[PDB]
Amino acid sequence: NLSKFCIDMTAMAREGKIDPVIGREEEIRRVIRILSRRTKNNPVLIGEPGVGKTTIVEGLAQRIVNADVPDNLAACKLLSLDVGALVAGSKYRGEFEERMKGVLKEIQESKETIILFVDEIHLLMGLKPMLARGQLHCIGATTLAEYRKYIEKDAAFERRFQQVLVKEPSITETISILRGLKEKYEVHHGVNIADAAIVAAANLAARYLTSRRLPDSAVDLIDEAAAAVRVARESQPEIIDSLERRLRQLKIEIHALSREKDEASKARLAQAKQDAQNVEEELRPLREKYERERQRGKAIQEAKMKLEALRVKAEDASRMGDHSRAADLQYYAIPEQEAIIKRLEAEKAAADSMITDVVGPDQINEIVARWTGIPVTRLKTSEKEKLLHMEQALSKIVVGQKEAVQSVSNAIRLQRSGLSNPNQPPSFLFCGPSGTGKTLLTKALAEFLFDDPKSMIRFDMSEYQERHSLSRMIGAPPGYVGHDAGGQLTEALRRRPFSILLFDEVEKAAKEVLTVLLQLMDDGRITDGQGRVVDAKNCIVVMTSNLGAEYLSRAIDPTTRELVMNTLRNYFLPEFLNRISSIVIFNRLTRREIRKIVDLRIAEIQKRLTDNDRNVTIKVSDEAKDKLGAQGYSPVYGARPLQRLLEKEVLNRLAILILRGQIREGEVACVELVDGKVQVLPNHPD
Amino acid sequence: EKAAKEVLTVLLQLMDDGRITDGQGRVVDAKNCIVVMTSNLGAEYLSRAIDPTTRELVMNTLRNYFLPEFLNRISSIVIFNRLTRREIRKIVDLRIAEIQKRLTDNDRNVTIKVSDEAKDKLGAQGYSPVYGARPLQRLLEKEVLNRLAILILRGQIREGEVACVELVDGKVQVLPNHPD
Repeated sequence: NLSKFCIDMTAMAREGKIDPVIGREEEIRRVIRILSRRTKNNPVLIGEPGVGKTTIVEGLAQRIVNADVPDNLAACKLLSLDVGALVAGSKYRGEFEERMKGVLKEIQESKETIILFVDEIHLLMGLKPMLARGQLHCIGATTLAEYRKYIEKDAAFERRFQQVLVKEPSITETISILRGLKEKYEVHHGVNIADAAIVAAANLAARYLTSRRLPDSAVDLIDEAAAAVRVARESQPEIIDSLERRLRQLKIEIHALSREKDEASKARLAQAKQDAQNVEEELRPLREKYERERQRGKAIQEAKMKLEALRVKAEDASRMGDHSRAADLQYYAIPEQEAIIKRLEAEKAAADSMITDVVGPDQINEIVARWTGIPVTRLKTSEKEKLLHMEQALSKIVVGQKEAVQSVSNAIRLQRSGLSNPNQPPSFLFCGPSGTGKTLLTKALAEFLFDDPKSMIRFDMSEYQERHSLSRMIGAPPGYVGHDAGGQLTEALRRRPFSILLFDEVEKAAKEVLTVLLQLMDDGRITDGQGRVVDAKNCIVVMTSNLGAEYLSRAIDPTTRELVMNTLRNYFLPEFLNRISSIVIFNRLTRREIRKIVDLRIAEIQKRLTDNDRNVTIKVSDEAKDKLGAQGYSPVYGARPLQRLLEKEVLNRLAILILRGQIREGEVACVELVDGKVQVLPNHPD
Repeated sequence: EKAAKEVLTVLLQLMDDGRITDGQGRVVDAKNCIVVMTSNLGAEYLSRAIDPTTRELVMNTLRNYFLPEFLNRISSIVIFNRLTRREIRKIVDLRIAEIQKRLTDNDRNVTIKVSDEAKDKLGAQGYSPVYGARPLQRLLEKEVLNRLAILILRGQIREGEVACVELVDGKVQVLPNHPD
């Protein structure tokens, strides 16, 4: 009787050590009617990993034990065999083989009818289920991937089964199930939880965590926050502990000093006894109220515990049909237990402060923070405050094109405002000079809407001038050259549901690229060339250009802009150009913004000086700033090389003198332009 | 059929009044024993009714998996069908009569009358197109014996009574007569 490797799930249900799961109940009816079939009643669930599809199976069992059953399955037994440990732990497949045999035949020793759950049946391949369609049932579940790679291959074994699928949980499902789990985890923890805390928690858990799968991801992070709150609750206050440690030192000092003959010892000993009484009359109030609130939480825990105990005893008697004694329990303990609970909440709120049972969202926010390396200071806007400070925050990054950034902000407001076409995310055409922080501006928007660079991928339209580039970007069927790597943009979107789509220098991308990405953007979506499902209405798309610089005269006027847009609409499909939510105009960067740019750069420098103890101050003199701007000013590319220019100009001799020591820590890197070629004016000779 | 061919030949020989020398040496044949063999997975082929059709395929199967003379000297071949309603009723009725009698063995002697319609639901809950008469005894034991014990030790039902048992909301309960 080697059920040892298997657990009677039905018993566990009757044991009531399980957690009632919700959602996907129509799927429950689906698999139920499937088992009612005689054609092929042994299905497999199409299941993405990490969805706790387990939880589904157990919900099935729970409903099963409780008359929620087609009578044919009256006393069938869902059990649980750890197939993995069973198969892989066998150092020799023969014992594995005889294990398989014995369990198979003993299953046929169905003194009562049972139906075991099994997973990863492909791992049973690597054909011994010779009679699975007879004298046997199969509770299958996995992704469609395994079903294809192993099951779709075979004919008999596969055809013995049926396909059923469960999807990624929507927010609402998580909401409900977490509302459920609230009480359970509380009773296990004796702490408090805020609904909206859970809501925002699971929200951010979806925003991030894509590595792991909802819902159980949110569940576990909630549990971790809870235990953190529990660890703080379990600990006595640090001020008390420190005081008691001081008190132990004082007791030792008293025992040491009392045996001494000197009025110094005697005076300090009286002092020590006195302050012992002090710290005692101090902590013992707080210490005892700590004990008291602990007893309160203990009463809470054991009260909820006996509540669940008597309630499941009454439920057991209900399953026995003891409506008399079941109702006796229901109307002799249940609401009275609830009254106990109300009194407990009353006394605990009346105690209201060092320790709080509640879980401020901030805590789990810190958890996910060190899970992501970003402060929740960033994770609090819901894009709203991200907008209401967008202009200014972005200005603090780059400046000079207040008009352009202004329009960008307006249209992005519209996108967030949910009133512009959410299918087609607003798209934009950078058009002006080059080396203007152009790509820097792109990355700036990227982060400012995500606070992470991974949400932006480089895709220049220069490589994408042709339909071969079309086939490589949009992917291709198995029979074209733009398929083996998938498609660049295809996979790029396959990973992210939230990102910006860079289209650099689109005056290289031919009209056909315009039209195909029009197919895409018009609903922010097309069907990939590889043959999958892909939609990114949450993502962002932006184009760039610089042919308008040629218009620009060294000091934006609509006059020039007019002819620019003319040249665009006659170079690029005006209807496609109508998909651009805003033409991002630019002008000649005058010397003031460039001065401030170089100032920001020397700021990056001084702060990297701060990045170590080795930290002196730059003093870029006005004339130095201006001359270096004039020099590194690249009318071809604004001042894009000016940065290398400046760093190679100063930083070299700077570090030279530094590691030589001609200027030591904290002093001035007085950037004083000598003869137009500034020298790093040293301070310590040889 | 699970076994290998050599023992099949052995049993052929034995069936043909044959015997084989043993460790003690004396050959032994079933001079007055009663022999029988079993196959399977025919019923899955056997659709609802008995047809002629399926039996040809299954007898040819028996042939092409074994030896013709080995199928010879076999008296006959009888196959069954998945149990119907009438017969389910009868077999479970006699089963529960046996229940009543074996608990009457225990000095506690209560009479047992149950709802024949609840009995119908019972059998439908019990009969399987796979395991038929095997699980229903277990199911009836589960439903019955503990109800009996609870009622008798409860006084809710004592001797000289009728163990009335009725279906209520997809559930059939042994309704007592002396609640606490």
